[PDB]
Amino acid sequence: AKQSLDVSSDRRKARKAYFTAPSSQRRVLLSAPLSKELRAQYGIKALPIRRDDEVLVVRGSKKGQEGKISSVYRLKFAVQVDKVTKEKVNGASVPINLHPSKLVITKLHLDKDRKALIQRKGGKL
Amino acid sequence: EKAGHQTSAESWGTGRAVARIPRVGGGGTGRSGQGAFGNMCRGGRMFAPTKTWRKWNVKVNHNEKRYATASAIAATAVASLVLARGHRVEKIPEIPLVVSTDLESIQKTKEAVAALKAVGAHSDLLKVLKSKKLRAGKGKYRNRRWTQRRGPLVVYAEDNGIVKALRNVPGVETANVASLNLLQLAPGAHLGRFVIWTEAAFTKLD
Amino acid sequence: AISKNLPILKNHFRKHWQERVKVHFDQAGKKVSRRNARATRAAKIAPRPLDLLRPVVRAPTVKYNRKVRAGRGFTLAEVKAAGLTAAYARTIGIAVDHRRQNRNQEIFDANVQRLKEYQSKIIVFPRNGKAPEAEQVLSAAATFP
Amino acid sequence: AGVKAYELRTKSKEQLASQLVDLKKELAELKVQKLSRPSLPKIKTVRKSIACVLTVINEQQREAVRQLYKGKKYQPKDLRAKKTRALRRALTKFEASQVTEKQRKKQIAFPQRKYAIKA
RNA sequence: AAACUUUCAACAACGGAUCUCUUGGUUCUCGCAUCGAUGAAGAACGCAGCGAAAUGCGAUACGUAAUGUGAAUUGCAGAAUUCCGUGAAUCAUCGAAUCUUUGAACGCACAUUGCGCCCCUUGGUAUUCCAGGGGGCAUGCCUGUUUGAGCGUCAUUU
RNA sequence: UAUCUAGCGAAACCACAGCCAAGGGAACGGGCUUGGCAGAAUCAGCGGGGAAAGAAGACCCUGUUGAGCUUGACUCUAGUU
RNA sequence: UGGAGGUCAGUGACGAAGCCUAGACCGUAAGGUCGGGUCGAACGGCCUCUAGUGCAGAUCUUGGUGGUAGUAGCAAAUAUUCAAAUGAGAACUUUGAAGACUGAAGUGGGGAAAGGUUCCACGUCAACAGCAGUUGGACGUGGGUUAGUCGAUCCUAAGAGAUGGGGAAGCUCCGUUUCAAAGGCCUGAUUUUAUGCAGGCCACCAUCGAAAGGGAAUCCGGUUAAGAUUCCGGAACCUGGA
RNA sequence: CGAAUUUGGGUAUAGGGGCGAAAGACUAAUCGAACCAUCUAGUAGCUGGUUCCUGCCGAAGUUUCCCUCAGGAUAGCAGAA
RNA sequence: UUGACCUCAAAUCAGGUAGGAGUACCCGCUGAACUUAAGCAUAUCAAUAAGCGGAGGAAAAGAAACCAACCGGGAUUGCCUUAGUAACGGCGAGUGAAGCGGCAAAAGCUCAAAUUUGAAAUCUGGUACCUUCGGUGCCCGAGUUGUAAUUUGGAGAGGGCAACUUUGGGGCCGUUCCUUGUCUAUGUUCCUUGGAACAGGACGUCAUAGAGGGUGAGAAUCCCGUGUGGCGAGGAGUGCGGUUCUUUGUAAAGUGCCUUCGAAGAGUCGAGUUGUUUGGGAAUGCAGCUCUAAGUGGGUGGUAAAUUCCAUCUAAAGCUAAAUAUUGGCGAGAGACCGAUAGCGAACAAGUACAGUGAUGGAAAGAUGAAAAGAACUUUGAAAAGAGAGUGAAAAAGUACGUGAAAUUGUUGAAAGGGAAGGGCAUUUGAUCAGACAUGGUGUUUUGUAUU
Repeated sequence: AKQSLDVSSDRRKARKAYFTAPSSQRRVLLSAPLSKELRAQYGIKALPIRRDDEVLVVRGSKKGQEGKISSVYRLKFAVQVDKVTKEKVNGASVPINLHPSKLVITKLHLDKDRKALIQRKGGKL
Repeated sequence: EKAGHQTSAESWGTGRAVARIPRVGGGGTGRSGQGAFGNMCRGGRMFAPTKTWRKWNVKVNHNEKRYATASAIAATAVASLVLARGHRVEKIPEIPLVVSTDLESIQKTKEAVAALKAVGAHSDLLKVLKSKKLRAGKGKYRNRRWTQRRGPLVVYAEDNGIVKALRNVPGVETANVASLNLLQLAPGAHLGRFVIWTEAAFTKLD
Repeated sequence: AISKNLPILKNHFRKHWQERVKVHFDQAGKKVSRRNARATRAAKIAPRPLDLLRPVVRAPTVKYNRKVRAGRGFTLAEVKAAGLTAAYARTIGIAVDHRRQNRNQEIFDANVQRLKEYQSKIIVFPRNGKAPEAEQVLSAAATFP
Repeated sequence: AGVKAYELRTKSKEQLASQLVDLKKELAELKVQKLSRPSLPKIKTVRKSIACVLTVINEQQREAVRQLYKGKKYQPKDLRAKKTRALRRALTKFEASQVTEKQRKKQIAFPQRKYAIKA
């Protein structure tokens, strides 16, 4: 159980914070976990998702489906990945939103900020 | 205190073929000419509004409290009442169950669960774990979402990590012999709590 | 309005008492805050004992003539008999009462002995010394019951 | 893209004025284009650039007058602290700490002693 | 045994009850002290590539500056070589600015977007007239500066 | 105009409803008792009845409910002397 | 019945709550349990605790819905008709042809207050125009109001109202010239000065108050989807300055 | 129907006050004291309503006093322990 | 002729300050009535509502002209108690404190009245610098009708002797905490249902972490977080051991005997009336008017007045944290609270739409689905729409969307019908339905005799 007096166990307060979190807090919320090989390589379990990473959907109707994120809809609290779409019967492709907690990352789009983030978290590269 | 009274309603009286209840007036709203100031009216105050100076805490005689605590302790000793309360004590070699300074000075929750398995409260752990269920009311959004049974109460004399280990252990509560609350010595006013004592706890009970 | 055999009651509730109701829901919170403030003051005056030394004083009236309790401060005559000054005693934490008078030899002797015991029981650290921490006690009243 | 404040600070005052006038000219031309065209955000970009240039000019002028008034009391009211009306009316630290000679001598002679009770 | 009331192993209507839910209220407790002539609170106009409302902001107008994070915003477009970076963001923080007309509201007035005076600069072959840009001009009190008035009153003669 | 059509389309009122005679009954029944009788669905009028509708009778009485006004009622008061 | 402490390691997405059901069982009853449909996420029995806990009425509150009832009625202002066009559709729109009326204290042409875009064009009929609508003061998108001469602005009337000053505990009241020390323009000395200057006079003794009172000055012709004494062309005038 | 006329605009008079060629008239459909908010959920011996079942027991409209007579206290009748 | 002083002016003179907002609390002024008294006028409501002026984070009060009558206590404030008491009250209705006692918090003090008189030693302002919440120098000015030091009754001052004791500064290393930032555990392994596993079933792992929330259903282990711990920045700032550095040297304070003194607040105390107020009653406080003091005097000592004592303080001047307050502002944690006619009026473009000239009044209004995947396409129709399709787990989720009650309607259909219908007892007829004969029975001709 919680021990600090600065953390609330209120369902309404938690839902308010979740639904009204800003863009950066939302990025932290849509943090996603890495794959087994990625974790063995680096030493990190989860990371905030990025646009150009590679993700393997491992839960839902599209379980075991590989792709690369097309956008990070923080407003919609999800990520949109290419090759994972729906075919509108007029013959159109509409992106399908998938939760980063339900996906897994199989490749990291590494810039120097991400490398520093891995170093801070305790990775080894 | 001002709910239902934030209106300037005034009764129309008789001669207008309506009940004499006060009516918010004015015009052009739909609220105009509408009943107010009454428990029977929509938007009015309730009958006998709830007040903060109601009695919430009730005084109790100290001797009555101590009598109840002693009766709860003796009911814990009584083996049939523990089964009646449903504390999975069909495997305990005998009640009361006494453990020693190893459990008193235990430090990790893994070895806490191991000691509980050795003594026989692991069945109570499973009872609580499989009894955790959703509530059947408005407490779910009033911060009482889940309900579960009560596990064993480990009572000690000195704190050396036992409290933390059995604190993360589900269901199990911990107590000092000095306090020995009736609130868990007889949860739900039902006697026969499953209590795990230590040797120092027994001597301190003496 | 009046009825069968009952005591005549005088309930003074013909004003807006409902506006003037104070319910002490904050009993536990006030106790916690008082303990926290005591701890904070003790930390702020870490070597000092959180309390001034009060004298032994006889209760005024004939109902409490038998009992003795704590006064406000030591008389100037008591301070002189102890052998120091009022300002010095105030600095070292002896409560000093200017308006009290000493007309009882028993109370005079008891308060002088209290002052002597306090002086032997305290250690005034020098201004520019080594600062020999002395394991503060938290109640002069408890130290000199 | 939009001009950046660091190179705006590097450039001089005549360059800043010329850049501002060219930005206004480009704003006018782009606004005629907006009148003639459905939608375009280059107008917002140009407005942002104009705001950047104007704030750089303002900050450099305020720094110049601040260095002019440096070291002397009676600074312009736009340069002194904006903390709070009550705080500004309130006594300064020196004024609050000021004590009389009598109280100073009393405090010097009889400070609060650091006594303790052990034995 | 036609048309015209009652009840459905029955549907379809009208209507929005019940059930389930809740970024909302209501009470309790704890911590803190912070509005304004350095122009507040409140108004009125306006500001977005597509906004009417709401949010935010003030002609630097859904924002500028600085710092932190790090790659978005997204309803549709738009500059993705800014994406290994002095750097996206309807992000967070927030210390520099901007802050239209008002408003205690302050040049005089105000059912006027009315009417003045002073200083500087520029133009009209101009100290006076007109126009443009910039800076000002309220009252009641306190300390000080200067200029004064009073046979109120001292030093008491060309 | 009413009337019949096409289109449009309310409201008052409504315990349930709607045939009488007598009886008794809160002493003037649509219902109760006794008898007369009694056959779908209806249209235009009509003003006997529904003690028809409109309004918690305004006449009268009660209330230890008012208010307007008056005075030689009780108690005060501005002003004035 | 809504919540709370225990227990049933109770029921449940293989279907909880809820709702419907001249289907069943149990209890004298309050009601409980089950069968069948709909439904998709929570809920119940037992021992206790607790209360904003049970509706047929209160000319009860809010909301919804009936009979009346396709009924009363859509009857003042003399009045409409023929053809064509457009349109899915015309008693209602447009055009033409008739017949009429207002009959110059108009059903005409402008204005004040008020309204605020209702003006105009192009699309356009879901709602409104108590019938209809292809039309509209409706809906959607845009366009439109141009002044030295017309008004405001200036003056003061009835009156309002700061200042000096006096009341009032005070919000504020009186008072408008009264018991106030109430004050701005000319040839101007002509060159570092300066409405400080060798100079001069007074006496309304704030301000607001009229788009009908007073008042400086513009007319004609043409022009637009809409503006014109405002635009254009011509011909003038007044004020201020030089 | 040439005037004690009719009328627009601007003004002044504000609630126990105004205004009234006088009707208790008018004072924003409100006038024998406007309207708005609050005190205020004003008071009411007086009307109206007062929500589940079953079981057992089960009345009074009478005494005395009361500005008491539509109400109370009191005794009586009734229940429970 | 020229300088002053006093008083009063004027400046768009130099520099400042006040207004207004805000009411939850605080300090006052003003101030009702409804109501109760079963009527009503004193009374009560109430020293309240409304109105007015003024602050702060608290305000106010506050270190006795106190309480007491005791073996005395010892600033103020608050709580428990005193106590529904003493007392006030058409002595009716009603109202109604204070001392003591226990506790929380504790903080003490400083001006006037003193000749510095061997030196106005004091202070604002303008200049010039500096280490700028200020310091130093110089010069105007204020001020002798009094600015410093010295004293505040608890005392204290001036003199004659007495063994003594205590230092001064502006920046850091860690210090309640403020703004905060970052890192640190463990499955998404396998089968079933499902659209989706977050459900069920096996195997696990972590746990000072099984609080909470989100993810396509009830998730410790999927994510954020939670627990314990590290670390990094920007501060108000004494919680002091050491700090880069000259010696403040007769220099301030305390103290022991004596001697002389010992200034102490005036239209104020007090008194008489009037009004209000109080429990204060021959008058508790406040205020108006009249009179008007004194120096061991003056005030109080709850019965008015002499007279004699005693006790206790020292007014008419002033400052001060804490304990206390808290329907306002900012931040945070919760509940046996309410759950869209409830809860604030407002869960939503709510003080919004709308009404009134105005003061002011003031609503209604939440839910598709996991995801719009929001119905491509064909056909009828002028069109709206329909039919067929299609998406979806579901279209019995299609803007009028979670479920979709009742009133009130149209239609599968069933029965009834001479100026009502409905109901009870009892059968009949039609429709429909539960209960009950494999039940714990024969020992062997039927069998599907460890199943009987």
